[PDB]
Amino acid sequence: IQRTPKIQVYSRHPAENGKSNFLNCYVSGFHPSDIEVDLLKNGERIEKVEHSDLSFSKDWSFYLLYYTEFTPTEKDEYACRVNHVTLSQPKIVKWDRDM
Amino acid sequence: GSHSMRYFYTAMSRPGRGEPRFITVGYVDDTLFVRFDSDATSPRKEPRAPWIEQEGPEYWDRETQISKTNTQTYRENLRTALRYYNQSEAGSHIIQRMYGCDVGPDGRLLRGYDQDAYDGKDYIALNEDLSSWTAADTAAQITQRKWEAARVAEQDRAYLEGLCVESLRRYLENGKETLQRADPPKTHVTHHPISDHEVTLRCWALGFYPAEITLTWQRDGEDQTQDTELVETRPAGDRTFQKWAAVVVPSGEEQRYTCHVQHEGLPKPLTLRWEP
Amino acid sequence: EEFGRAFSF
Repeated sequence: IQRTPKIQVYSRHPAENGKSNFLNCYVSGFHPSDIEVDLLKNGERIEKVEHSDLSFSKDWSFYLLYYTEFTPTEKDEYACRVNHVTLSQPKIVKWDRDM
Repeated sequence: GSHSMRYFYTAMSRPGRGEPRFITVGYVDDTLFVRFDSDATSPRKEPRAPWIEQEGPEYWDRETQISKTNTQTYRENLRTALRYYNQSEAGSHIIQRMYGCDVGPDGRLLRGYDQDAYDGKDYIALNEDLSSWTAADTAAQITQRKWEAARVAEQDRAYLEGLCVESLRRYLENGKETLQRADPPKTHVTHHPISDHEVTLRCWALGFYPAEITLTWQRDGEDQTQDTELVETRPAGDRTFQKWAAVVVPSGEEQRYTCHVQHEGLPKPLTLRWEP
Repeated sequence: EEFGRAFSF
């Protein structure tokens, strides 16, 4: 069968406006492995986002980390957009510095 | 104390888009140290950790050859699986493999592994005795019969008891600065009022390594499993991990809640509370 | 180091 991905959007270090950081989108628990992930800045796709090498958990489900450097501000909004065969439409998860 | 080395294979067929992609990643505990991707420009085993870079050129040529040969073996496995399950050649399928060894503080073999999955479901696995197999269905039973005839378990056992633990021991020594260092979690509790009489208490664990950790909320000393929102441990991107646990509590009752943290980097389990 | 022997299904 197939398993839909879990999604977490967060920063590497505690958020601090004006301080360079790393924006992460961790997708896990999915199967099959094909998955589309974008990091968004104010609704637009961020260029040159990198990701980890395909790996999987004990239950055989896959996990990947997509990341990019960024300097959070009070106004700028960030999110992660994910599409998978299990999803009828791309799922967008908003970045909450308290999550 | 205890350590592990694991190699993970993912072979994914894609009719109409070339031969099945083959990816291998190797880990020592929760540290990625090597990778291979058949879709890479000039495919070869590549280092992903500082301590494996000192391995000589013969190591990389040999490891690369293993990956290239195994790429063909798993592609063959995918074609065979189609037959065993009476499936068409039009769909995409995946075969995954996980194998490796666990060693104790003294470096002796604790247990070995070599198992496979087809389309996310268990297919076949080497038993803990490293001498017999467990097949998930009649298809895998065909593979089991072939592997028993070829004495595959005995060959696997030789590797698991030898080269697996021997190389792992070397990696642990060469990377002792990191592989043998546990970074304890940096912890704190946040307070987020939801409504007039409901508040969210979130217990945070940051910058820890390895990934194994236990975060739990207690109310008057009683575990609140069913009412605790526990997120999956996630990678920070700097080798460390993060995790949090949250509970919604009645306003004015925050002090009845305690967060408990367990991690090998901690000499003793920690107990935290909201600190106004 | 990996095990150089792999056996087909």
